[PDB]
Amino acid sequence: MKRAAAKHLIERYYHQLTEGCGNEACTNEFCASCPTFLRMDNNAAAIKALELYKINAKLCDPHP
Ligand SMILES: [Zn+2]
Repeated sequence: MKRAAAKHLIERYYHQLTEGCGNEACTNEFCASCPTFLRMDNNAAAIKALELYKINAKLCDPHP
């Protein structure tokens, strides 16, 4: 029943709030490493990970 693909998708949103997406040039309010980000808790980052997940908002995919 554990959806690994879904859990990691949520973890990419969670990573997006906690650590960001690495790039300096990101203008996403729902994302760290962006000027528009306010420092939230990891509990709040996981809550907002689920919010952005279910609505399928602007996710920053890791593309080297
Ligand atoms: Zn970003």
